Amino acid sequence: MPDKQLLHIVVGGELKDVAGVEFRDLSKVEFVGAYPSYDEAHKAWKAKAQATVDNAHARYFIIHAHKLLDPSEG
Amino acid sequence: MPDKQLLHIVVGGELKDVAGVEFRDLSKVEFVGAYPSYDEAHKAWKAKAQATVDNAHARYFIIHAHKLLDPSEG
Repeated sequence: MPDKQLLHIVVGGELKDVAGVEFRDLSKVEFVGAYPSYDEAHKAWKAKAQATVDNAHARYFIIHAHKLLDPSEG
Repeated sequence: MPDKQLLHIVVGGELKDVAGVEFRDLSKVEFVGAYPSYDEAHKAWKAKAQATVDNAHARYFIIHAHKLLDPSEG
């Protein structure tokens, strides 16, 4: 009994540059989480970007969790 | 200095299968974090996997954050 829930999980945090994806601190990489659809995670990207005004350099985006980087087989 | 610090972040959580990437739950996807080198993040995968041998299908892998899924620029 399989059921396709696997989606593009949402990650972000504060950067060194304003537009650049160069993370200032990796403990300050705020992982937004993972929603029950990619459509829901897609909305979460801008839902965070709009929300976070107090945040200076925080550029929240998405990430591809379709395949994980295993050095075991991969 | 906008130096290329960006590396592969570390994430993990339970699956519904032994080898299958069907995340059992997405709020159970423990984001291990992100380590100050790729070699550290590569080590974090096994540092977790050997710490979590008690775990049924909780496998702690890596993801390449070199490009985030931006609906903004492309």
